[PDB]
Amino acid sequence: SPELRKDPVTNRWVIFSPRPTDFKSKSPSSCPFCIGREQECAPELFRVPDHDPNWKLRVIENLYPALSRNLETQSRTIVGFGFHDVVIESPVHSIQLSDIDPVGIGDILIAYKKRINQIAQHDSINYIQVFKNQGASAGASMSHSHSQMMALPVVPPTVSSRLDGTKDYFEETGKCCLCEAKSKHFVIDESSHFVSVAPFAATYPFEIWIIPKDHSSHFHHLDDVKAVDLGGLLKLMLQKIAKQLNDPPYNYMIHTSPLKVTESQLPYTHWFLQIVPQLSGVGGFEIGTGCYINPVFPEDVAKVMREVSLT
Amino acid sequence: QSPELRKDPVTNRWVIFSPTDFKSSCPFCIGREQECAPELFRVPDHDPNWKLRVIENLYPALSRNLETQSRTIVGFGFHDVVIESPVHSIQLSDIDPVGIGDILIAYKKRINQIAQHDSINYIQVFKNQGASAGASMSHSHSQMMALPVVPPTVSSRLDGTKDYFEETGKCCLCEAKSKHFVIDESSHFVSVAPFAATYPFEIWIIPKDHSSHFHHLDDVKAVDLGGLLKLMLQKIAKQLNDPPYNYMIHTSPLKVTESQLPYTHWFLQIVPQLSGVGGFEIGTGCYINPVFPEDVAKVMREVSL
Ligand SMILES: *P(=O)(O)OC[C@H]1O[C@@H](n2cnc3c(N)ncnc32)[C@H](O)[C@@H]1O
Ligand SMILES: *P(=O)(O)OC[C@H]1O[C@@H](n2cnc3c(N)ncnc32)[C@H](O)[C@@H]1O
Ligand SMILES: [Zn+2]
Ligand SMILES: [Zn+2]
Ligand SMILES: [Zn+2]
Ligand SMILES: [Zn+2]
Repeated sequence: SPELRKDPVTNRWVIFSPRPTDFKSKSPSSCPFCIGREQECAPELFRVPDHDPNWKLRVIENLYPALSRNLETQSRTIVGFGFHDVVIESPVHSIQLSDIDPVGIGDILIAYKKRINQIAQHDSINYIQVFKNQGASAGASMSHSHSQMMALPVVPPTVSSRLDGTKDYFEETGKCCLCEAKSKHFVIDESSHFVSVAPFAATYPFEIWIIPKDHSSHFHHLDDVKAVDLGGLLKLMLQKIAKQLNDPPYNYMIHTSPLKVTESQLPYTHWFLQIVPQLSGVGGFEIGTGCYINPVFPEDVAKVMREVSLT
Repeated sequence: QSPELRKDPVTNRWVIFSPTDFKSSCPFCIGREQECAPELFRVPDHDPNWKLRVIENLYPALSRNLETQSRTIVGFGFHDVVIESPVHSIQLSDIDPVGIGDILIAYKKRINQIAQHDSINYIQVFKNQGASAGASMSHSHSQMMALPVVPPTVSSRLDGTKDYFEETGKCCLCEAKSKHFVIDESSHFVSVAPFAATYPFEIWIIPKDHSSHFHHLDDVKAVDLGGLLKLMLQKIAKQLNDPPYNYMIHTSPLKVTESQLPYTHWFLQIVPQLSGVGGFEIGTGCYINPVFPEDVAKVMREVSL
């Protein structure tokens, strides 16, 4: 039977309206991002290893940026100042992120952190969205493995909503709701520093959140040990998704603190990584209301995903 | 042109603008009624020769059987289907303004039935046309979903329009002619490309009178709206090569307070389906719109039918 559920992190109701194990995907050899072709890319910010011609990753400016870094002094309407960068995740054209080894994924995570720390030097930036698209229908335009970073001059709606809901919950219980993840959501897998779950009031079917076990407000406070540990758990979730759902397109999104987060917000602000496989679309109900309809309960997603074997 | 962020009290969120070239028998058929979930009413009333029918959805997202039961709440609600034509190949926009009016008056009838239930707080009337816009059936139809809660866009709209009214003493949709980019105008309605439109070629149809509730619509305004809706849908079809689309009626919460009425003003939103989203939108709840509403209005004002 259908149910509405709410969670402080989304701060909204979702409708659950249902077999879970019957859910499946319904979806060049070179390119400018390939090693050797660097002059065909927008300006480089840095690579790993540093200035090594034999690079493992590169962070570059987006050639078609959504926001303009040249509008900084200019700052109903505000100017479209921001940063839009691309993280090229492999020198090799055909390797997908989930095929990269945990240490290599750790290096990407650490590169997000290095770049965030660079952007955080600009007072005009209020939030940085790190995200990945895999698959045309999940918004990828390039087949080569990569992810993107968009730095914004405003705190966007999800972040505002999250701050509001987590604050209300903290005032109500004295607790950070993500510190309570193992009792509040449905655990899937656990690594040394992170736990993956099917979110109690998940927006999307087979949505998974990977959540630091320690209270951590900022993604970019990640260290190298946590990075490789997170890399391994991210890899695992992506490979279980790819097996269970027949390699669907997907997106992942890092949800982190605003750059000007206040001391008072710290106790209930806890970063996490959201993975959303693309399984279904929306129509007029969701557009009209901002309420989603999820056909699979998280109880059931967790059961399924815990039983996934990769051998 | 140069990117820009824009906000509107109605959405109460920033959108990033970052830029004429933009482009895209069954069980509901007259003679197949026993094959549907229970009929609620039809038009003409009890006429075997129906022009529209309002039925229960066969696969409802919320359960009408959970009313007595009501971080979790029971999935009580009403999920209904409005069948807009007895004829299988007719699209909504092909219907004459009066017939579209009838459909709008039927939405009104059904809202007033639903509003008799204290457990309902908001009713979303919406249409999907085309598989990729969420349609599962090609016969012309729209839907209504009655909810036990006020959903996020409605809460956001109430907040944003409240803020604006507190700062200006004005209802922002009452000023639509000076705030938004006018496309067409009827006797009681105006259609605009919204200043801070979420989606490329989004169009709002706004009542010119300050009207808080859709369902206070009368017969004259229904036919007037019908003709303007038809005009926008036909212009969209022609300019954008008949894309799939959605429309959504934005209206007041059923338990709206007196103090909310001065800045609460219903409207109808039309979204041609032209593009999709990626991790930026999912992560932030901020959209990126490739066409300024200035350019949309200019293109749309020139469409010849
Ligand atoms: P994914 O498909 O999520 O995003 C790809 C982004 O890469 C940008 N882009 C395309 N081509 C180039 C070059 N040559 N250099 C730098 N950036 C590039 C697109 O604008 C996408 O946003
Ligand atoms: P559109 O494609 O937006 O939505 C169609 C809705 O109609 C419901 N439905 C399908 N078939 C039937 C019957 N035989 N009776 C009543 N309702 C029906 C689908 O569940 C869609 O919600
Ligand atoms: Zn390549
Ligand atoms: Zn915490
Ligand atoms: Zn039919
Ligand atoms: Zn008004």
